Amino acid sequence: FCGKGYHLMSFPQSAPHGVVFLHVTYVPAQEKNFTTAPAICHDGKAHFPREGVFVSNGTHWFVTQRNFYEPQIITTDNTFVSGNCDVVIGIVNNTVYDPLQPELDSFK
Amino acid sequence: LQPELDSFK
Amino acid sequence: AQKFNGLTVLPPLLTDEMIAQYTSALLAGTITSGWTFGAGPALQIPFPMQMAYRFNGIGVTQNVLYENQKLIANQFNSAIGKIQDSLSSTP
Ligand SMILES: *[C@@H]1O[C@H](CO)[C@@H](O[C@@H]2O[C@H](CO)[C@@H](O)[C@H](O)[C@H]2NC(C)=O)[C@H](O)[C@H]1NC(C)=O
Ligand SMILES: *[C@@H]1O[C@H](CO)[C@@H](O[C@@H]2O[C@H](CO)[C@@H](O)[C@H](O)[C@H]2NC(C)=O)[C@H](O)[C@H]1NC(C)=O
Ligand SMILES: *[C@@H]1O[C@H](CO)[C@@H](O)[C@H](O)[C@H]1NC(C)=O
Ligand SMILES: *[C@@H]1O[C@H](CO)[C@@H](O)[C@H](O)[C@H]1NC(C)=O
Repeated sequence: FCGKGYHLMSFPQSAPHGVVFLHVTYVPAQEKNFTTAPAICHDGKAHFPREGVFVSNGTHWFVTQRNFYEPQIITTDNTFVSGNCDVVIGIVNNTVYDPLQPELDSFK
Repeated sequence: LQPELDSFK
Repeated sequence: AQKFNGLTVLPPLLTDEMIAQYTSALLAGTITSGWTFGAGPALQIPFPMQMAYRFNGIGVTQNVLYENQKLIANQFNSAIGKIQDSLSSTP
């Protein structure tokens, strides 16, 4: 409706009996393919990320956002839990990292 | 946070 | 639909075959691209991944789909299957 793609905002300009529009528009470029999965099994429960998916760059399983290849480590703060490992299809085995246990154990 | 603080460490 | 007394019918400049091909291209792009073909270059997203996004777009999580995949597929195929009987039995 504004531009061709993902609109951001617009510039209005004048004509003698009309109007002309300018539309800054987000278009993706330089796309790559990866291996995706809907869920990750760890300790007998199904894990799902906060606002992304599970991706892997061939070996190591990552959490990235939808519109960019910005990977992150699978941790318990960007990933919530629902259900068990059985009822969901597409789930493979990996680990979800704990950001509290080294600070609990090796220091205090 | 309290069960792993108490029962494990 | 007659041709007499100075009135003359003109044929369509784009006939029905390329109209069917444009609608087929629309359905193919939306079955194997998501919304990405409607914005820029088409991107490869699976259809249960896309329907999980559209469930996430409507405000429910993934576990109403991935725990209910065969049920959603049964409801979807039964829902599209009664489209033909609704149009064929209603003039
Ligand atoms: C996939 O991503 C991983 C994680 O970044 C890459 O592994 C790194 O490889 C470099 C070079 O060997 C090492 O110095 C790093 O220590 C590795 N990271 C970790 C966390 O161990 C890997 O290279 C990427 N590509 C492939 C093909 O697996
Ligand atoms: C993911 O990991 C679990 C945990 O090890 C696997 O479950 C085991 O599968 C083997 C193969 O039949 C059994 O012998 C074990 O008894 C299972 N463990 C338990 C605790 O039941 C599971 O198979 C793995 N999934 C995949 C796809 O590799
Ligand atoms: C990306 O696609 C190529 C073929 O087009 C395939 O060989 C490769 O395995 C894919 N990448 C991943 C991570 O699966
Ligand atoms: C995806 O398709 C392949 C067939 O190439 C099949 O072996 C695999 O089980 C499928 N994965 C799921 C989660 O259904």
